[PDB]
Amino acid sequence: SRLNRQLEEKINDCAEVKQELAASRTARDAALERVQMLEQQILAYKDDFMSERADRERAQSRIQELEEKVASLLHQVS
Amino acid sequence: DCAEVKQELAASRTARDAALERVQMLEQQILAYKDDFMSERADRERAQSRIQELEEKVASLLHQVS
Amino acid sequence: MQIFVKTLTGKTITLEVEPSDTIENVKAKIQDKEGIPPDQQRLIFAGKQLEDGRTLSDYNIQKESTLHLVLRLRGGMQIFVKTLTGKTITLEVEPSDTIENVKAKIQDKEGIPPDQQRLIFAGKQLEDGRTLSDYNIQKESTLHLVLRLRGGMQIFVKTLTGKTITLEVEPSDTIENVKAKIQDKEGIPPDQQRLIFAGKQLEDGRTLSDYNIQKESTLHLVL
Repeated sequence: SRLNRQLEEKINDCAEVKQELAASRTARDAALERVQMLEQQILAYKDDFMSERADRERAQSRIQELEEKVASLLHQVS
Repeated sequence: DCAEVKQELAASRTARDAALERVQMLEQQILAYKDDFMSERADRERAQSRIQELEEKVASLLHQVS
Repeated sequence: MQIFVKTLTGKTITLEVEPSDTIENVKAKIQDKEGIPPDQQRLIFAGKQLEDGRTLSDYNIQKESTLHLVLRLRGGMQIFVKTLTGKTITLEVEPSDTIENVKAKIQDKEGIPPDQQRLIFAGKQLEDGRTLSDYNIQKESTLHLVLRLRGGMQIFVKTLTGKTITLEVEPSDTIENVKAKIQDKEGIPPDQQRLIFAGKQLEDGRTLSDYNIQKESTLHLVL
């Protein structure tokens, strides 16, 4: 049973540094993926702002129209 | 004593750290845009209040000139 | 099959789906399991923003696959709640929302329990049963909030120092949120306080109806 010994030896050869490398790669790529996701979050919040600005502009337009109507009805006191 | 694997390990850790810093500044930008949203929403709410006011005014004036 | 959904907040929700499920249905399940409206959800797989009309198989989403959830600050429809103090509250709603749901949103935003709320639209007090569409509550339409000082169900809680305190609750309230009410009124943080009723420890997942705790029932608080 030499191949068993060789198996254990191959598994244990720089095993600690190898496992460290694996875990480290996992952490690294987790961080990078989180970077991508945060960028997506940026995009999303940006979209939200665009929508709010749109609705705010609409509301302001409505305000203008209502002020015009008010001025008109104030004119009609003659 | 497996120095190459150590090399790759150091590289991986460096990349990890850099990625984390980038994450930090990304957090900053996110909070910025969120703040923009909140402010815009505030102004929107004010605008809606003014709309309600002007609507009541129009109703009243229509009640008068009638 | 089951899939996973990863959020920026670290949480990884586990969902039970079929390949023929639409993205819309998946978002509905995320809603049932997290309380987030579908139109405020953005699902990402393979770098693609998933479209609600497409299915999971259309994006080759296999078993044990992982989607990414990005949350939006606003949905497609907002309504405005007007209180007597002037501050115009803004609510993210969908036309399918019942009035109880709206009151739940007002609760999540302002802390005021639904049974202490009184919503009036166009001079008519809104009933908890009907939906927003039922009252023709269109986008940006304004409701009016009337406050109630007390709800329908009160329970009392005794501290280990002999001091008892009242509490406005509902039969659906979990022990966690009861601990939150104790946290607001008295100040005791949820992780330090242990709630005891019927000679047993109260778990943070069980509702008040789970222990069938009726009105005017006294709970014993320890730490």
